[PDB]
Amino acid sequence: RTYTFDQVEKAIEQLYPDFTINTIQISGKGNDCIAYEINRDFIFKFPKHSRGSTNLFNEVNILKRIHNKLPLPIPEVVFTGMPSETYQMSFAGFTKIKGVPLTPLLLNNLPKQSQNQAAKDLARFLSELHSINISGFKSNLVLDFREKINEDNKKIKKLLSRELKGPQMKKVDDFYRDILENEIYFKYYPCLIHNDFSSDHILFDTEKNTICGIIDFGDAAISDPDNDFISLMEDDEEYGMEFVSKILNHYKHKDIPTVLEKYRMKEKYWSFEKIIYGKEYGYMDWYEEGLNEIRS
Ligand SMILES: CN[C@@H]1[C@@H](O)[C@@H](O[C@@H]2[C@@H](O)[C@H](O[C@H]3O[C@H]([C@@H](C)O)[C@@H](O)[C@H](O)[C@H]3N)[C@@H](N)C[C@H]2N)OC[C@]1(C)O
Repeated sequence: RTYTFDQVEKAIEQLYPDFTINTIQISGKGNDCIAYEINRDFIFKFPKHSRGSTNLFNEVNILKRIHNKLPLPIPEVVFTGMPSETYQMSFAGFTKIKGVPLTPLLLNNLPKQSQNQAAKDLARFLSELHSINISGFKSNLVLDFREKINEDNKKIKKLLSRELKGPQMKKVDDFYRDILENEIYFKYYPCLIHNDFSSDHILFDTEKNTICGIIDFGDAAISDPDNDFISLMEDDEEYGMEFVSKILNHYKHKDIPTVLEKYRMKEKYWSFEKIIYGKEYGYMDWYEEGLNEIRS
């Protein structure tokens, strides 16, 4: 699915006739949504497909709830679409947040003082977010990790039966068995997490040299809080392990060794996710890649 500018303008003007669009342009494009910037004050997201539509819904449902409870700015919901055909939510419109993504490059050009400060600021955020009371959220927001794995294991065998020989397939089973036999990946206290906590979603003020917002809650869910630290650890694309080590100290984490153990798993696991996401997105280059990494 893709949208023209006209199409988009119709969608909004329709449910919101007493709201005129002056400037519209594309702020960016994701795997689930295209993001349009309207009047320079708003980000409107349009889903590119049914699953994206569902994430959008959650992002909306979630931001409403945690609106005005966190240390840093997050987006505010202002405009909502309608369910329709296969899409649960047509589109949505959030307030724009001034800022630049705090890319790892940027991060290391800041003086050590502003670096140590951002560490402390993120820790505070993650800390608050993970404290929010989960008793009100409906069950479907609880991501059960053990189910996800089992579900994945099955999708894989379908998709790989006609790609792999007995002795190759037995290595995947071995791998999944080892994950599922390990209690550490599952025995956590669930809480609300961002679940895509990367640099691309951390906004930064070039004047003040301080973090000035957080932004994509499309994947947010009730899950293992360690996931919000792991997403920052990959060395090439995200911040260091060394930087994330500081966040953890201000967050006063009790089991850092466990978190690293989870990272190593997720990193290996990502191979399999490329295959799954690759087939349904479908990026065939994701699918070819994962198939080669697996063979190890
Ligand atoms: C719902 N969509 C999400 C989507 O947001 C995205 O998340 C990325 C994630 O892929 C990246 O992380 C992943 O992808 C990168 C790859 C793109 O270079 C790999 O280097 C890395 O090992 C892997 N963990 C991470 N660096 C940023 C997140 N925002 O990819 C995963 C996803 C589940 O499809």
